[PDB]
Amino acid sequence: LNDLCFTNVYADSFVIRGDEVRQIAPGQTGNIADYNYKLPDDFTGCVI
Amino acid sequence: QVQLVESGGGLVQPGGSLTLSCVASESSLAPYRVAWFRQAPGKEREGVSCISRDAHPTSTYYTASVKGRFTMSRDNAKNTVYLQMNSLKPSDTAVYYCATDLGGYCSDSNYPRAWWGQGTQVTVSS
Repeated sequence: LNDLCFTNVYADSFVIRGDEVRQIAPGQTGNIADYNYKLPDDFTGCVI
Repeated sequence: QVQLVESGGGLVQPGGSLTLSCVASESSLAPYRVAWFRQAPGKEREGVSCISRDAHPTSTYYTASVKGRFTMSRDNAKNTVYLQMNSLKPSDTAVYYCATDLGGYCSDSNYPRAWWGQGTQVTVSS
């Protein structure tokens, strides 16, 4: 992906505890991932 | 609208074990957090523990007086939450109540307090 080419890439502003990274990704819901930050079950882009 | 039934309390010796059950009927506790409270006569109701709808250790909360001794678990199929006391102390002798609301996740400071059961008496003595 370091040299992969894309179209229409946008950044996101969200602050998480850090212990629920797997929870932010779809398939898991938590105290902050359940409500505050949600990702679709088919979500492009990675977690940084 | 939900009613709760506490049971399992009784006369136990110091250092003993017990298992309380907070039976929920007419409503489902699966999407809602559940909290445990105890109140011996003389003192105001105090929190014991609070389990969330996900039943996760992160969402699993215990009060200081019960850390490392009291454990809870829930089975939403039967619509009841357990509370397992280990090494019961005489200070734990109180009327244990379970409280729940429409909220789903507990916090270190927020426990459901909407609907309460009749309560069960846990006595830790000879």
